[PDB]
Amino acid sequence: GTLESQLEANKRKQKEIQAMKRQLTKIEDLGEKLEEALVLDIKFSTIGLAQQWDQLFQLGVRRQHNLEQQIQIRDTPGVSEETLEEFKTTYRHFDENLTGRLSHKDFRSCLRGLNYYLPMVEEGESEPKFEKFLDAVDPGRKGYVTQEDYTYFLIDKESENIKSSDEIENSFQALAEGKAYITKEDMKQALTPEQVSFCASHMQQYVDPRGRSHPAGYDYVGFINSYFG
Amino acid sequence: LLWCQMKTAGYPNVNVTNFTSSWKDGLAFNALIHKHRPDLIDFDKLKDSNARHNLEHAFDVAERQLGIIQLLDPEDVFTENPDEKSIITYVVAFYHYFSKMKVLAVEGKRVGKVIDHAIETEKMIEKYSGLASDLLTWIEQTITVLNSRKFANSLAGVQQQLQAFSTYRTVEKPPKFQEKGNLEVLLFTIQSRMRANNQKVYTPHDGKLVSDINRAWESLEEAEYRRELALRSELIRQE
Repeated sequence: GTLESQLEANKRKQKEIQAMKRQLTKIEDLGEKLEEALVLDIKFSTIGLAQQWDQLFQLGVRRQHNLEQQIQIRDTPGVSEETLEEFKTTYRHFDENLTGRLSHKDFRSCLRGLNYYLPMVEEGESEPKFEKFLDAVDPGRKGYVTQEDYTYFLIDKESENIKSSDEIENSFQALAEGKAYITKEDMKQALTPEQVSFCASHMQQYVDPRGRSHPAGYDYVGFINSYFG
Repeated sequence: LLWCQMKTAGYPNVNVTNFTSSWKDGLAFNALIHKHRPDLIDFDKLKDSNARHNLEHAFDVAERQLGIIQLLDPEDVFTENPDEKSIITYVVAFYHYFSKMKVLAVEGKRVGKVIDHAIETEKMIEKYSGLASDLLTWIEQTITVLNSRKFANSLAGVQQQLQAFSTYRTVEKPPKFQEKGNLEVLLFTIQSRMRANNQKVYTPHDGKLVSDINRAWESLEEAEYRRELALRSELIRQE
């Protein structure tokens, strides 16, 4: 379930190898006399299993190092101290009452201060972006967001490591500005043309709900569900 | 208005309370385009008494530097008569523009990280494919050589192929079994790579599998082994 426990398993393997390199000596030295004991045949070659033992040692060391590499992938946010200080200052500015919990209007004002594309105060209309943000922050409809409740959204929105493919799912939707299809030109203001050529080569053409196919329509849903699903 | 007032009240020397008279000095537009992008304008040497300059500075870095075009004058704001629709269009314009390009940069780094990791995996995927093809072709063209079970009749000759086969044992077998371990290391590298990237199964193509390599590799062991049997059978008869 967690990646720290695997360290111990690797450590258990590291507890084996020295003992068994012990054991390798009591094989190989023994071979030293039987090959001096006027050749003969043993159905077997000791040197070969010496390379498989060395291969097991090297793969164990590499697997361990790659496992700390993975735990450094998943446990480094990459958010700068300036960004965290700005988020804390925005949280203090939105919570003028210093109660430790910002209201839904206060959360919307802080999101507007966070440069979020949220149109507000339509004449008797309801939009789903603010509702989805409130559900991601406070799914229980408590009406207040704590310091950590907004900080979790900020950390999941800021940078670097990724928990699940669902954010890729609904973030190519935001990159396509809510459109079900995307273009190469839209992809070429954010991504290197190396990767744009890769994406255009490996991701297919989009089909809308009406069934008509654009020449320039590209579906990220099918591509993501094909590679990551 | 709350957004711009809150963001410009923290910014020094500018107080914005309305959309008509708080904008005449021209410092507020320049402050709001200076927070998101400080690198273009020296805001500190601007003064409100040069207000007609202060707009036409910020208005000149508005269209061409950023990509937002609309036709007004510094005098139009400078007149007492206000234009509500023009300033509303401007504020919604840079609000949408800056939000768009902020989420653009964030999503760009997100996608770039993953796709760089991916393409770094598949180059050495083609490396693994090439080495696997070369190794299996080598295997099947060497087993053909080792099938040959016919040679001359001499004690010196039988001992000479015994010596040659022992040299083929003790020098060549460690590296030509070492590429199998290197291939296994590369395949586990791909496994760890993919569940770091969390995509679907690679599914290496048929004819290139670890089971096929194992089958061929005990096959060459068996062929070696009833090579060895016949070798010492004729050796002990000649002896």
